[PDB]
Amino acid sequence: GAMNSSNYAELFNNDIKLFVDDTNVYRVTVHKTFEGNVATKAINGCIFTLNPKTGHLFLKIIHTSVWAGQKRLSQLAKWKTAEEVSALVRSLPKEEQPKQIIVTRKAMLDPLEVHMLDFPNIAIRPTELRLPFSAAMSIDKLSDVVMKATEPQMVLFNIYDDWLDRISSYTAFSRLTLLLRALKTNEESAKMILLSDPTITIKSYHLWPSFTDEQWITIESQMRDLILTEYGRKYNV
Amino acid sequence: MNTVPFTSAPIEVTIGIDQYSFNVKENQPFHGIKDIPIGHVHVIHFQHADNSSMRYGYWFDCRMGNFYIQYDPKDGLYKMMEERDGAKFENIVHNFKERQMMVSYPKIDEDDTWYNLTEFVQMDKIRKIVRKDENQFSYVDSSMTTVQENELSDPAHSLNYTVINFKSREAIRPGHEMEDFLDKSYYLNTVMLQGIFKNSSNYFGELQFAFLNAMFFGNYGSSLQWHAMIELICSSATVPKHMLDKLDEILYYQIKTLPEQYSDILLNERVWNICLYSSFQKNSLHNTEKIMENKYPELL
Repeated sequence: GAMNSSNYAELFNNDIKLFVDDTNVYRVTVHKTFEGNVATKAINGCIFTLNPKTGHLFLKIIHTSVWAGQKRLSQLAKWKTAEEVSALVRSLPKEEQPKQIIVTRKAMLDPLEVHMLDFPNIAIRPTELRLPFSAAMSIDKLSDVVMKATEPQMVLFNIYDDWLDRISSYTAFSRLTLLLRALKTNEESAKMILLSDPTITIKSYHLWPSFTDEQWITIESQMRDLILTEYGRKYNV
Repeated sequence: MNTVPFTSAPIEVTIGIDQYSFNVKENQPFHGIKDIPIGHVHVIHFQHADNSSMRYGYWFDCRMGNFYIQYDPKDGLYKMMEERDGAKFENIVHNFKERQMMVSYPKIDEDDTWYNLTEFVQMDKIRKIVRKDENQFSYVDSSMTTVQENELSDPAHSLNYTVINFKSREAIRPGHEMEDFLDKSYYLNTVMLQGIFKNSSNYFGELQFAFLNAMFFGNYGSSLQWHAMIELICSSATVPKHMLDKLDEILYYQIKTLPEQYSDILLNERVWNICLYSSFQKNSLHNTEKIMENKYPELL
């Protein structure tokens, strides 16, 4: 059933599983028209499909062309997500197919179940975790590939860079969710924390800076401080 | 007018005949039911006074044979049997009628209720749902599970309703996932009507039989089937106008007949609110909507 705080270690066992987050699939700007009505303009989106054990990210870019002449776009976006996750599963060799797919939003359960009827042994699960994967588009290299896309594209990343050389999957996922939660809460302040020291760069083949083990401890502390600072500003506490 | 004689009534029991019911005392001189209208299926049903567990009963058509009830003290129930000797059966009935030991099927001339509840119900379709080919009548009780309930345990004693499952390969064409899930017209019209049932009359027969088993026996699997067959039509954007009009008549009489005090156990809030207020057919069931709003406004 539901993935929660109780069954958290399950994310890092040897059963292949993917998180699917659909938050950034259908993205719009809202604007006034000449006549003073309101219209939307879609921008490119993405499906965030992540293996929390290995860090493998299957970023399916959703080009604005897929919405052209379609109605009920917020509904269609869930079904398009499920269609693309199903296509990704069918594309993987049998031994790479997930045994579980965890959706971050309960509205994805029916669309994904119906697209995966051909895979009755792949469990489709919701989660009680509040995961910050909406903030993926705060990672400059992910935002850049999404915005530059001129057609539907799949781009593969390792969202943990080389961290698993030094830390466990549990710790890498904890670091990732902390960084994304900070970027979600105060993007400008989070990015300043990450880029503040010019001597620490992002490798061409990485998403995040090349921090030493001691620098990651400082960065993680600064991210926790940002989140607490913002909670105090929000609630006047 | 046909007759179902009773050998005796050795245990105190509430006897149903269609929508009617009569209390019989232990060793009361009761010898059956006369003046049963020819042209319809009927159900004769029982609830023991000393053990209201197992409601049970028999579906039958007096056109298909001469049927009588006899209590079996070994198996502890009233059993339907067929009498193959015509002249013996006629002479037993004549004696019991002359001694006025039979209740009369209490049909009011103006009253079409039983026709309205059984319009599409055929004994030959009942005998395929309830499989016991050596009898011309069909035993149903409160505890019998459906083939669908059994999938999710003795298959000889199951209710073989047609399996309806909205999240199944049968309901969803590969490539039309969103289409078929949000609009069940494919599943209703091609799979169910053209494919399995062959016509709307057979589909309505099974829907009507499910309701009656739910109502008369409190058979939970039958209630599930009745609601699934309603939901399948109401969740289809494309339904023949004659089927929508007939469904509104079918459901109106079913809601009319339901005991007010069983609405909490026999009506599914989600299905009825979806069918009357959200579905493609929310404006197609005017008579049913009006009786539901006036009789069960709490459920809605």
